[PDB]
Amino acid sequence: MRECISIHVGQAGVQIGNACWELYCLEHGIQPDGQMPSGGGDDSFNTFFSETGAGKHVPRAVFVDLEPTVIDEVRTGTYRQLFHPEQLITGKEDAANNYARGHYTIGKEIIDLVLDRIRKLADQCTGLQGFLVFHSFGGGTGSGFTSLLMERLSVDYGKKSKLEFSIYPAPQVSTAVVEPYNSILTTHTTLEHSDCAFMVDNEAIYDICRRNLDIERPTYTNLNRLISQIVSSITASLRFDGALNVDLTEFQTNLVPYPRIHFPLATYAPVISAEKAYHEQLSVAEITNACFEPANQMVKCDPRHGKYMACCLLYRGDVVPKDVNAAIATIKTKRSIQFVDWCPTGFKVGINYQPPTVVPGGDLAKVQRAVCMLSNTTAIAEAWARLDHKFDLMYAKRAFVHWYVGEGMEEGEFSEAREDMAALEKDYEEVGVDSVE
Amino acid sequence: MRECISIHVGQAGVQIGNACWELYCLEHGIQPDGQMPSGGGDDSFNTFFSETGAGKHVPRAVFVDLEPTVIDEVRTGTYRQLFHPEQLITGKEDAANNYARGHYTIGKEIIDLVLDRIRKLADQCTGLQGFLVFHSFGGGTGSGFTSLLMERLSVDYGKKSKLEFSIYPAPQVSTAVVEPYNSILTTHTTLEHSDCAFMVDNEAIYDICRRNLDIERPTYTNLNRLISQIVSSITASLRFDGALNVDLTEFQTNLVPYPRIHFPLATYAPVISAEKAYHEQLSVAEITNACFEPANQMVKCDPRHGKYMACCLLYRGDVVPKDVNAAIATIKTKRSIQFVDWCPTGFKVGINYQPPTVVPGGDLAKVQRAVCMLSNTTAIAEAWARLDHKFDLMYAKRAFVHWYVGEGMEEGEFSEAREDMAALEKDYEEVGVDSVE
Amino acid sequence: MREIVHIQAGQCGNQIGAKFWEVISDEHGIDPTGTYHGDSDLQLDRISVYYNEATGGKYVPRAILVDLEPGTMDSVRSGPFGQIFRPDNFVFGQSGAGNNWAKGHYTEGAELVDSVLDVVRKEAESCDCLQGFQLTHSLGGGTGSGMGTLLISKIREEYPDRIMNTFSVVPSPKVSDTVVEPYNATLSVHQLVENTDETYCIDNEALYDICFRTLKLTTPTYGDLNHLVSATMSGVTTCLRFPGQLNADLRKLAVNMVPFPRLHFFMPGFAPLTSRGSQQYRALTVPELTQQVFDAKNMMAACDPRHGRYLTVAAVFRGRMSMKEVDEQMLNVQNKNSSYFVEWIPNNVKTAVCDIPPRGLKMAVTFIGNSTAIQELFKRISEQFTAMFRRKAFLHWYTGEGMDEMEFTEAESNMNDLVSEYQQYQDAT
Amino acid sequence: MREIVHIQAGQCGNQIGAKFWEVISDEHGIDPTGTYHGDSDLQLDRISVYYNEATGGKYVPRAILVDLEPGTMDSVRSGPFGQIFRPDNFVFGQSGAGNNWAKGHYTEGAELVDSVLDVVRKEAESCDCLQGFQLTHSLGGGTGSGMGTLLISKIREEYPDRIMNTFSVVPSPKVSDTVVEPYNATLSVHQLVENTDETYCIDNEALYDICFRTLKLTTPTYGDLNHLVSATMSGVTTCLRFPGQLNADLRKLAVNMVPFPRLHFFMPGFAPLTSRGSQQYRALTVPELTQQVFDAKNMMAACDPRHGRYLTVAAVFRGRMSMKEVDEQMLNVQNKNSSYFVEWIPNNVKTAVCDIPPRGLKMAVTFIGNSTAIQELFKRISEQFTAMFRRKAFLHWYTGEGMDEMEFTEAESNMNDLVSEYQQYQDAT
Ligand SMILES: Nc1nc2c(ncn2[C@@H]2O[C@H](COP(=O)(O)CP(=O)(O)OP(=O)(O)O)[C@@H](O)[C@H]2O)c(=O)[nH]1
Ligand SMILES: Nc1nc2c(ncn2[C@@H]2O[C@H](COP(=O)(O)CP(=O)(O)OP(=O)(O)O)[C@@H](O)[C@H]2O)c(=O)[nH]1
Ligand SMILES: Nc1nc2c(ncn2[C@@H]2O[C@H](COP(=O)(O)OP(=O)(O)OP(=O)(O)O)[C@@H](O)[C@H]2O)c(=O)[nH]1
Ligand SMILES: Nc1nc2c(ncn2[C@@H]2O[C@H](COP(=O)(O)OP(=O)(O)OP(=O)(O)O)[C@@H](O)[C@H]2O)c(=O)[nH]1
Ligand SMILES: [Mg+2]
Ligand SMILES: [Mg+2]
Ligand SMILES: [Mg+2]
Ligand SMILES: [Mg+2]
Repeated sequence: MRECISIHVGQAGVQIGNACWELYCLEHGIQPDGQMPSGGGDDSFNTFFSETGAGKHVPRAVFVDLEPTVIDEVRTGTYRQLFHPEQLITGKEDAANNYARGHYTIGKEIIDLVLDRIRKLADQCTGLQGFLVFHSFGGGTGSGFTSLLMERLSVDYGKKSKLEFSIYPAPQVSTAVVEPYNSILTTHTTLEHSDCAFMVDNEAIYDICRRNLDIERPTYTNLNRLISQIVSSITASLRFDGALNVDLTEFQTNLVPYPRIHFPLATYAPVISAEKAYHEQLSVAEITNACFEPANQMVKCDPRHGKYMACCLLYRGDVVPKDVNAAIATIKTKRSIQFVDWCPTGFKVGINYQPPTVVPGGDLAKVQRAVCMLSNTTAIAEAWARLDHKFDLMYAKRAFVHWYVGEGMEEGEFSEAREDMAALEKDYEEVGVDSVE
Repeated sequence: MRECISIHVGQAGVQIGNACWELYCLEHGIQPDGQMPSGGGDDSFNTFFSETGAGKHVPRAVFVDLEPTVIDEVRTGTYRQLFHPEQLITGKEDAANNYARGHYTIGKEIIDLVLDRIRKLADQCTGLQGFLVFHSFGGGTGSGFTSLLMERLSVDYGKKSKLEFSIYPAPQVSTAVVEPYNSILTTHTTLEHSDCAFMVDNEAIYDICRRNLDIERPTYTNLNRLISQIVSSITASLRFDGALNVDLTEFQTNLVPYPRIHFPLATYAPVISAEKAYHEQLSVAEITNACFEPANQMVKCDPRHGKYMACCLLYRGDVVPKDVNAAIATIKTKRSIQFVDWCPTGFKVGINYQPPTVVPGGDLAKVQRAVCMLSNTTAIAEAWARLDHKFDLMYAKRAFVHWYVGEGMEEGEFSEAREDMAALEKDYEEVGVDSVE
Repeated sequence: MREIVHIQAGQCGNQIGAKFWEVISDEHGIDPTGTYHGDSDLQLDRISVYYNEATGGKYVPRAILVDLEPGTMDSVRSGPFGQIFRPDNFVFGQSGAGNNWAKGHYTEGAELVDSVLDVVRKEAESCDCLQGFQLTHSLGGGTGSGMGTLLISKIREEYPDRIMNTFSVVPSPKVSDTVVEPYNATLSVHQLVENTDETYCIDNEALYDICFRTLKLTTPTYGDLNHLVSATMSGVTTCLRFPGQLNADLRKLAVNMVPFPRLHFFMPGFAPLTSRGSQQYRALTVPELTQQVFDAKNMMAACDPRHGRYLTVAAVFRGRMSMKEVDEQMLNVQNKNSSYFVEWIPNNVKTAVCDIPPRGLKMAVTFIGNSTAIQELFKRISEQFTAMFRRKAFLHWYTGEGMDEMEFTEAESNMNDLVSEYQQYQDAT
Repeated sequence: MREIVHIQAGQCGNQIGAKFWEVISDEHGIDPTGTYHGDSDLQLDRISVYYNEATGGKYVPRAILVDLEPGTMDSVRSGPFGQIFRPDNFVFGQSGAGNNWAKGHYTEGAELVDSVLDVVRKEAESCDCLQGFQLTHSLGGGTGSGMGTLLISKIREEYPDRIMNTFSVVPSPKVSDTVVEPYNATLSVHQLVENTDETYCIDNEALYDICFRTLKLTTPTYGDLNHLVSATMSGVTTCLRFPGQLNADLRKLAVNMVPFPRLHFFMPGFAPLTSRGSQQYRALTVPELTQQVFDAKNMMAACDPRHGRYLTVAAVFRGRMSMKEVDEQMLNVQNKNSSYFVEWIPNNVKTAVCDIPPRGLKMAVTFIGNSTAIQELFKRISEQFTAMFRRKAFLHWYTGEGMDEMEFTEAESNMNDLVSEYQQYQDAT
């Protein structure tokens, strides 16, 4: 009862999944071999872990990659005994940062087996609540295979919600030449089939890690730990009791005002170093004030350019409803946060009793209070415009089109995807432009 | 494997062959008895020697002379045990400096026996790849009989290549009266049949021995020793390991631009006495510069008056590619040494690790580096013009024609030979003209 | 899994392949006997990429050695690792082919190509999941250029979908050791442009210049040059063998680097490179590595990148580093050297990171560059070819083997089209 | 191989042959008994050239002795090397023909020439590979001239393809001993020029002058003159008998010396010729020998070469001399004497070298000169012939024994033709 199925695709998705399942094992006290020696803990494991007669707890997770390297790393790693062997799926060769290769030619062999594994897990579940998908748009395997799997799962389980946590290409930083083609190709599929997708930018988390943790040169481990913290904060409402709980469906109903507009931005607070944590008291009001600043947003754009349409605050730790009511009143008073006129009440609050869990040897300081905000705004249209410019500038000369055409993709798909992204940007700018009574 | 058959005709040919086989025996450590008490020696003898069951090593050679005295000197000399009795072929009367006598009347008896012995040697050979022929143009035997043998071998073994090392009449020094007639009659077959002919002059080697080695009166033994060193330098690439190996076909492909232009000059360095060797450095750049001096050309022609068309540098001993590349760059930027415009790269480099061997009782100093430089150039047209002038002066009066027509030829042969040499010198001066566009 | 079949042609290719297998055996911890004596399980985890396993733990390379003259085969068999190779994979003739492209391609090579393809087919059907081929050859020679082009064409016929990579030593106007190099290179380029996915041009001049100015070697020999080329060859194939934070498959590299199908002629490079004295004083970090690779004088071909523009760049880093440093440094390089990158690609740079550095070094990097400056080598080669071919300098040797002048003109036209396309995309805006 | 048959005619020819065989027998280390007692194998290697091998090591000269009277042959039998000859080869008449050419040729000659040809044939079939013949005779006498000419004609009929060498003692106007010397020489010259391949003219005046001025002999007898001739006889045939660095047999010499077939009359010479007293005060070297041979006072034919020109020259050196020295001296001589050497032959000199010096002579050289100055002797003989033939009173002796005056006129015309040819080639330009 009250469980969700998690899917990890590509290298980014798999590594983030290792970070997330390490965090969940730490939160529920499950030692990595699966045993559980140790009253929310007596039921919270049922959300993410399934139990067997021997007392072992197995993740409800599936790991897929068309190349074997990362899956072999986790097979040899610390958590090798945690995951059931059938969950870990391997292809034979990566998509080579090619959407067509990931989707059409190579993904067809593995998609049937992946769907069979998901079907087995869903049959095991009763009272299933959702679908968490972790991938990256820039990759070939991530983009193509996630597009294929989301369309298949939308056909199979269309009456159930699906959540996405995707890594977005930065405006300047990049690690692949053909990122725009893969990203614009997969925006249509995620827009059509995803119920709520959360956007991530590596450069934003680099800046956040610099500013708030003093790390001069962080790595993917820290960013994946932060992603794990955000998703754990989202799922804590189901996993644990609270004074004001929010379910995934009611959360989506609050946050999503229109069908296509389902791309909120995520932020977390208080992110602080262990050196600076002692100095500041970290009250609810200052946590709420810090959570709204531009510099803490994890997609590199200023919300001051855009307009906020709906906000969802998820507090965990010692919190009282007065404090958050006063904090939201104070935030509504400030004019830098411009909410849309047509939405009178733009905030939904949830409170949870359990404090955030701190990983051993992590950079983030222990704190008795924490908040995670999911906010729908028009600022992401700027990042979409930047990516569209980066796409069309090279598409005008047909920069790398023959590689995609060789794998069965048609040239018209690029134009159709560009038209779809143009329509989405026009919708996003249209809804927030103005209103008259 | 990779064998070569040596042929020695006439007094000059056999007397050079004595020094050549002495040098080969010393280099491979084979006694004149034929035993080898002494891993490059395990197969390097296979090029020139054939191993019998009892460990004796037999030369792959054929010695021919219509006059029996020099062959009897070989039979009575030190190397009587080394050579096979049948390969030492002998007639009864000398050719008497008569081309017609050597070619038509006396040669017909013994040419069949010579061809049978060469057939037997070729049958014993498994990877044979060339013929080595040593003779003198001035002599009646060395002209007529070698013309007959050259055309017969061209008929029999037309695919296989042929290399001649010929002694040419000097501009002024001469030991017989009918040298122009014999040489002019030889050149037609030399041009048509042989694949590469190496011209040598007695007067040039005398001047070289006077200047470099400081021997006041040079004798045939030192001339033959120098020619032996030349051929050993040519064959060392086949016989020994090296960083850059050049076989006979590779050499001909590099050095022969056109089919009728196959008359290189040959030089050796460091040709130096034992007294001067202690003072001089004799490094790579020094020997490379010494190779291009007009003094060391071995044929009395000025390289300045001609133009170089293709050069082959066969280094032996302790040499590195860097040094020879720098030396070639220096020689190319020098302007006294002028190359044709249509040959942007006129240098073919070969290196091997076997330093030169010094014969006992010799004159050449022991040196750890040596270079053999062969070069196709247009300077030999001057020597051909000198010999044609001598031929015209003698033939205008029909000086000695009665002896030649007595032995079965016509004046049409003389006229045709003169016309052929006229055409050859016309072609040699033709290729030296700069391109029109 | 994801195997590579390695092929060697000619003296230069055989020597570079010997140095390559020496380096790979040192990396994986394999003796010349072939027994494994490493120190980590990662070496055995993907030893199958380059080696096949025998009964008693002996690992045999998946190498094919070809040369028409058996002296090079004797040298390799007598070498330090000569015992490691399979005796059946030594295919050779009886005559060194001269320096004649016609003789290497048509007459002599036709006999040996059947046996070579038989051994290649045996090795390839022995593979669990073949990824591609590798071939070492020198373009100036006859055997190397001609028979390598023939073998590449026939392998492309047999296995059209697989990757085929080449590492080609191009002729140079200052280390020319053979008269007829322009004919062989011109005839080889027409086959190379069509029948290969990736080709890596190498210059002996650039290698000697690196050895002199950077390493300060007094008397460099071919061993050091082959060691540098082997370092690059080991660097490009790290992601298949060892784990990393970002993995670059050969297909991934090809997709990133090749915008248009005929522009696959790359310029390699490697860093760090230093003298023994300078190694002490040197600071060894990602900014130093990035600056060293993007320096022109570290490039493996005698060309200035300053003349042309970089279409694409790839950097395969090895060792442990924070890839934020990689990203910010490489962005800084792109910004401060913008004029040398084409406008019609926003980010010209691909990055990969492998955890294991090479042989005691703290870190390393292999640089691949697809640039418009590569046309200069073909320009000078075409100039030499035209100067020789105006007078029909050495054509009788080739026509004796069976070639025709029509093929020479076609090869010249094809190289002209190649440099025309490169100049077109240089001038594009 | 390459054997020579030696024939002697007349008193002068018999004495010269006796000294010739004495010199050669001493050279090959053969006693008068014929037993070999040499010291080197080179003497015995080609002893077959002149000597036949009998049983028990006895060596018989291959010599024919002819004379129309027996006294000279009895003297030769009683000589120091008289026993060595074969008794069967002594063919004699009964009257010495006076000095009559007709008596020597027709009447007395016809009887004895058959037996002479029989013994010559007997030796000739015994020879394995016959090279040629040698003849010693005096043109001034009747017996020598008639028998030599008849025998030469018949041997040329028998063996047309074999070389014939004659060593003819020509008359001179100063040492004339008989009155009919012009008639005998005039009758002999026609057969000599027609039926011989080499003819070496000797003159008694020249040998007497050499003996007086050069050797300082107070009372030179015929033995010294014959020894001087025998020195050249041994010199010309040295290359056949002994090894050397440049071999020149009789056919090689003939091909080098005869441009046109009738110009085979040569001038011999020899060096070093010095007196026993002066020989201490002179260095024996190749320049000294080369200057001495070309000295006109060293010529053995009583001609002045400055009055004519050299067509060709031959030098047969003996000893261990180096040959660029020979070439330098020969080229220097040709440069200085370029007025004397004909312009239409570029190189007039034929060099030969042998390794074995003659008896007691560290070095030796034999000079052979074809020069236009030889016509002076024929001019003198023709002048004396015309002076005596203008009166028919002396011709009755020759008219007896069957001759006629048409023979005399024809012989005079032939000598005129010979000197005309020599003068024509002197005047050629
Ligand atoms: N970097 C290296 N270049 C080399 C080496 N050996 C030769 N070469 C160069 O290769 C070029 C000639 O190529 P090869 O000699 O291998 C010719 P190949 O054997 O392929 O054909 P044939 O001439 O028909 O034997 C020339 O520029 C040489 O300097 C080496 O070990 N390293
Ligand atoms: N150089 C020499 N000349 C000689 C010798 N004996 C004679 N002569 C000269 O040779 C010339 C010919 O004299 P011969 O008696 O030999 C004439 P031959 O016997 O051939 O004819 P007949 O007079 O009919 O007997 C004459 O001038 C002699 O003086 C000699 O031993 N040596
Ligand atoms: N935040 C984060 N991003 C990652 C991580 N690993 C890879 N990425 C991102 O993934 C992008 C490259 O696409 P990938 O997802 O690695 O490609 P893939 O899914 O393996 O598919 P292929 O291209 O076929 O290999 C890079 O631009 C990175 O930003 C990670 O561990 N953490
Ligand atoms: N360099 C050198 N030249 C020699 C040697 N022997 C003879 N010659 C030259 O050979 C030329 C004459 O040709 P030969 O070879 O002697 O004549 P042949 O081949 O024996 O034939 P014939 O003329 O019948 O004797 C002379 O001009 C010499 O210069 C020698 O040992 N060394
Ligand atoms: Mg991947
Ligand atoms: Mg000879
Ligand atoms: Mg080779
Ligand atoms: Mg008498």
